[PDB]
Amino acid sequence: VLSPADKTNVKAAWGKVGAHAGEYGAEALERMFLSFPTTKTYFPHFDLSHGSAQVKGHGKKVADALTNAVAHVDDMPNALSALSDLHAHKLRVDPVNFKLLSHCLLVTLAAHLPAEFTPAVHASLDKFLASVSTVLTSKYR
Amino acid sequence: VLSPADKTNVKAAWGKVGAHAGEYGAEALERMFLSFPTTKTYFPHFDLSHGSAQVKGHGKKVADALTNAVAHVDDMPNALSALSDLHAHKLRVDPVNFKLLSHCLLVTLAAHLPAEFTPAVHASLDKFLASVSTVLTSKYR
Amino acid sequence: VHLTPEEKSAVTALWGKVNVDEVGGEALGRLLVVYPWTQRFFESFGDLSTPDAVMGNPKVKAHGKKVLGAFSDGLAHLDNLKGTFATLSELHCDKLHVDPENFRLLGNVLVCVLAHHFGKEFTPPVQAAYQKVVAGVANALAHKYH
Amino acid sequence: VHLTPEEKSAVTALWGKVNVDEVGGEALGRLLVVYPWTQRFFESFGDLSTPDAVMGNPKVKAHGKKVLGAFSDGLAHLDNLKGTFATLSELHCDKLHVDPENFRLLGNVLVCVLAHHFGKEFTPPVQAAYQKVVAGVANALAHKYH
Ligand code: HEM
Ligand code: HEM
Ligand code: HEM
Ligand code: HEM
Repeated sequence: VLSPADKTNVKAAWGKVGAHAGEYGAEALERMFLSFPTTKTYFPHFDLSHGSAQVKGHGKKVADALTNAVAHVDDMPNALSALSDLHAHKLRVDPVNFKLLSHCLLVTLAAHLPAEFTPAVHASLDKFLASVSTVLTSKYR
Repeated sequence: VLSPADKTNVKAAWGKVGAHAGEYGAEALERMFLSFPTTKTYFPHFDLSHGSAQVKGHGKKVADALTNAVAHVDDMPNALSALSDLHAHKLRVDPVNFKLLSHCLLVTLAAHLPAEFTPAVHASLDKFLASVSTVLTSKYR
Repeated sequence: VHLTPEEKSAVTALWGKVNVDEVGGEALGRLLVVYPWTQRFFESFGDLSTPDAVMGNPKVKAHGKKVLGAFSDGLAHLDNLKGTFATLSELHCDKLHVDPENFRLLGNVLVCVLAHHFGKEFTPPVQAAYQKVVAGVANALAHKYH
Repeated sequence: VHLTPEEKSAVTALWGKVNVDEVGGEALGRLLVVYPWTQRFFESFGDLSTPDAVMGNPKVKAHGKKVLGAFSDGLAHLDNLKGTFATLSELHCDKLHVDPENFRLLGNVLVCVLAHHFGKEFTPPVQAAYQKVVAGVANALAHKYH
């Protein structure tokens, strides 16, 4: 569960992302494909090459789902139910992969927000992502 | 998230343990210690040899908690609040371990309740153990 | 995989009583039912809408025995599950796009099926050797993923 | 571990620019803050109640320097991580009773500390190589557990 400071921390860290969310989503993705090649098994129909816009296109989508979750930090389950419906029933992504992407996102953020990526902010973001991941896999069975 | 079918199924299987819960709890512990020796890092103060009384005693502890979870299937969080407090603040067992124990409890059960351990009963208890696990690690951070 | 000979001897010994047909059928069936997202690789098997729809499906079954049958044979190469599985590795990666985590899932369903079936005989220690087996298999199969 | 040579060359190049005293304190401190349960091994370290109590705690900061000094040395032996960490594997098992999962947690927190520090410089491919490294270390550290 997100505490008031978790929320505050994620509203502010994400706030700074501002503009690059999509840019950042894309990189998180590239970081995941590369470090955790097993993750590529879900994106067989994609171009997984540096700068593919399939990846850029996908990145932005991810980042907007996160922006939305942030915006409804107080009602995440409802805010992303559509997205859980989808991952649960159509994509059927092994839950373990949510943890790998989340990590790549944390790596991406730390790489772009030197100044705001504090222990406190790091902790908050990690919990945030895990709750996002939890929401997303809630309808698997 | 336990469906009424799931709940019904766990009530079933568990009722049949009846008297042996303790016996089964201890066997589960014993299969975990041997199958996943890293789990032993948490019981350095237990004699872990076969037929140990500590293990034995601990088995029944766990068994009884599971029983209590079965009984309060619809309010686990409240039924197990004390226990989540305990695991999260004093014990602090790494969340990944909940999975090894659950699995061992699954094998134990499978091996003692052949007839009742149907694909659907199996699917159910698995979700059961998973929610018990989530409840115990819900207050970690 | 690091098996003791007592470990290896006990593996071998119960393996000898495996009816791979029904055990492979049971193992793959249970997977699809317990971890329903593993079903994503078998829509072409047909109706998987129920445990029975799934357990009783001839496709599940025959795939079960196929898999379990390839399982059986790395037991003959416990010393090189790696080279034993290299091609299957590439095929699951390169062609089937199977998430190797599914392999772990399988190993655990299996260990559960074996217990189910051997009751009393699938002892703390027999489970333990098998756990070592299904873990080496999962890794050998995941080996060539790139 | 099986690093390409451009991979081991990348690992090594960057590693040369890291300040171990403070990177060590930083990764250990961040571990205790993000995965607070890991604090179970350090009650004798004092106040760890707040991020600042943790991050600026001199025992936390002095312990961090040892781990990374130790990590830094296995870096010189990518080809023999296991032998490198064999005594430390035993120590951690046999005496400290540390769940090896703590090793993976630290690896990731480390990866994040590097990114944070190197920025643009910690590129996808540079991360992928470190991911390989930290996994190797976690495994070599867990090797002797029993
Ligand atoms: C917190 C993490 C995640 C978020 C926010 C997220 C969000 C999304 C969104 C917004 C879409 C597009 C849906 C649409 O078209 O409206 C999508 C699709 C997809 N996701 Fe996720 N996802 C996450 C985790 C994952 C993971 C871990 C994987 C696999 C490793 C994955 C695999 C997929 C795939 C294969 C698609 C289909 C996209 C396509 O074909 O273009 N997702 N996800
Ligand atoms: C189904 C999941 C679990 C349940 C229901 C459970 C239940 C319990 C119960 C009822 C107690 C006794 C507390 C008391 O004295 O009132 C306990 C203690 C303990 N548990 Fe858990 N537990 C679970 C998972 C785990 C796991 C996975 C581990 C570590 C591998 C673990 C390690 C411990 C330890 C070390 C103790 C304290 C032993 C002692 O001081 O004698 N538990 N647990
Ligand atoms: C874990 C140990 C496993 C082994 C030893 C194994 C073995 C095999 C073998 C020998 C084949 C046949 C190749 C051929 O047609 O020449 C096969 C096919 C296949 N396996 Fe695996 N398998 C394993 C796990 C899995 C899992 C867990 C899944 C997914 C849930 C999976 C999905 C598939 C698929 C989709 C095919 C293609 C079958 C067809 O339609 O011909 N495998 N497997
Ligand atoms: C990840 C790679 C790691 C390395 C290379 C490492 C290295 C070391 C070294 C060199 C020592 C001192 C040895 C001695 O006193 O003889 C030590 C002690 C210790 N380590 Fe590790 N360590 C690692 C990870 C961890 C983790 C993840 C934890 C748990 C969070 C941990 C917990 C401890 C504890 C509790 C001590 C004893 C400290 C004291 O109270 O004196 N270590 N470690």
